[PDB]
Amino acid sequence: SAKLECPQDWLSHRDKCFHVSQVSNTWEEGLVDCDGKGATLMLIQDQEELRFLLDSIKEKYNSFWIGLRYTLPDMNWKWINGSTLNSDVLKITGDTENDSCAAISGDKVTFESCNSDNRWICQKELYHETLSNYVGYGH
Repeated sequence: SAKLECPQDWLSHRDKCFHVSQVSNTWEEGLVDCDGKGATLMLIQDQEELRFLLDSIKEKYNSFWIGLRYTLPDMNWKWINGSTLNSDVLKITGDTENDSCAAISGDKVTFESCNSDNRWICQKELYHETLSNYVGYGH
């Protein structure tokens, strides 16, 4: 499924194409690293996305930065490209009051400080979307 085309080093899914960098950086660094390919740091659209992530990720138990940043004031998560997180997919906080960014860890989404040494996922855009609600505390 290639809506538009992406390079061969990338896995295409619907309307984006992904690259799982198993090398570590901070969230901010991986973001800039994705920009290096003329790509963006991963902007999750749906559950199919993450399921396809799990297929490319494979190892699961690492931590891979995606373009998830908790935006204040709004207490929702926006992406770096200006897209908006599908909060209804997996465990992510709605209101946390932190500078916490999110990372793939396991089969789930997790969140930590952007300064940890984690790997990152880049997506090379075919399209982009916005749809979010509010998870609240996570309860």
